[PDB]
Amino acid sequence: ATGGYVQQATGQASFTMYSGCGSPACGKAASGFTAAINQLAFGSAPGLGAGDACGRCFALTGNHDPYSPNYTGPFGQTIVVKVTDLCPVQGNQEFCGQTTSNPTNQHGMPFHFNICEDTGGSAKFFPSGHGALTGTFTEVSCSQWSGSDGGQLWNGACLSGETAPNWPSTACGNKGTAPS
Ligand SMILES: OC[C@H]1O[C@@H](O[C@H]2[C@H](O)[C@@H](O)[C@H](O[C@H]3[C@H](O)[C@@H](O)[C@H](O[C@H]4[C@H](O)[C@@H](O)[C@H](O[C@H]5[C@H](O)[C@@H](O)[C@@H](O)O[C@@H]5CO)O[C@@H]4CO)O[C@@H]3CO)O[C@@H]2CO)[C@H](O)[C@@H](O)[C@@H]1O
Ligand SMILES: OC[C@H]1O[C@@H](O[C@H]2[C@H](O)[C@@H](O)[C@H](O[C@H]3[C@H](O)[C@@H](O)[C@H](O[C@H]4[C@H](O)[C@@H](O)[C@H](O[C@H]5[C@H](O)[C@@H](O)[C@H](O)O[C@@H]5CO)O[C@@H]4CO)O[C@@H]3CO)O[C@@H]2CO)[C@H](O)[C@@H](O)[C@@H]1O
Ligand SMILES: CC(CCO)CCO
Ligand SMILES: CC(CCO)CCO
Ligand SMILES: CC(CCO)CCO
Ligand SMILES: CC(CCO)CCO
Ligand SMILES: CC(CCO)CCO
Repeated sequence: ATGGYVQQATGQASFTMYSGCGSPACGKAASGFTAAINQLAFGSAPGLGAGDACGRCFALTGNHDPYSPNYTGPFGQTIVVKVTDLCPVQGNQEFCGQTTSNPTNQHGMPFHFNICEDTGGSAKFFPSGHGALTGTFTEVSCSQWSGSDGGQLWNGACLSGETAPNWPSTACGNKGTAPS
């Protein structure tokens, strides 16, 4: 893929929650559930704007708590998020530190979704007392996602993944070079 980013429609991921996604890396926020995806999958770097993950919708399913591996539920609900943001390698190595040298994070996962609290996704996805999970993701039509996109924050903002074909088909396009 352009830039050496690692971008696939379905796979295994870890999951955490974060807040403050009103000025996200794609340059448009959204009112439905949203997430940041790890940098290696996002397709950009801090400051460079939108990458090719932008606007794509994914069904996320948490099925394991790696910090308490004998917990077997209840988990949260499967949710559909729209990717609006970038979870950078910097400062977030445990979960978002996938790079060309180390394509899996500390939980052995090649992808990570950081689900934004601001529009409620994390409240549905994480059971009380279990704020970090592993499980699966699958790219789905954004017709399965509920919400509306926000206005552009800056020129070149992009959420065109919302109607593009599944990865590895492209949409917004990658910027720069994959983290190494
Ligand atoms: O006018 C000059 C030129 O501007 C071009 O637009 C600029 C724009 O001015 C600038 O504001 C914009 O900045 C983006 C930046 O590109 C993007 O990487 C950044 O993404 C952040 C995001 O806001 C955070 O939510 C996210 O938080 C993470 C935490 O940092 C992390 O610790 C962890 O908790 O995980 C969080 C995410 O889960 O970090 C992201 C990555 O840093 O957002 C900025 C604000 O939107 O950049 C654009 C593009 O360069 C314009 O295109 C051009 O035409 C014009 O001439
Ligand atoms: O960088 C990405 C993103 O991170 C967000 O912050 C994350 C952070 O990165 C994670 O490390 C953190 O993970 C914590 C879990 O949310 C939390 O549920 C888990 O709690 C454990 C607890 O530590 C553990 O000791 C406890 O064990 C109990 C057993 O389960 C019981 O059976 C037994 O009886 O008793 C023991 C002792 O109590 O289990 C629980 C559940 O597993 O701890 C993790 C480590 O602290 O999650 C954060 C939120 O997602 C950050 O918000 C974002 O800004 C950032 O972008
Ligand atoms: C203002 C939020 C969306 C409201 O629907 C953006 C994330 O903070
Ligand atoms: C200089 C940045 C914007 C600061 O608001 C973008 C490039 O990192
Ligand atoms: C405000 C929460 C639910 C609204 O019904 C999340 C949406 O931001
Ligand atoms: C990137 C925005 C930050 C808002 O807090 C400014 C440009 O719209
Ligand atoms: C950028 C487009 C993908 C082209 O196949 C999306 C059109 O909305």
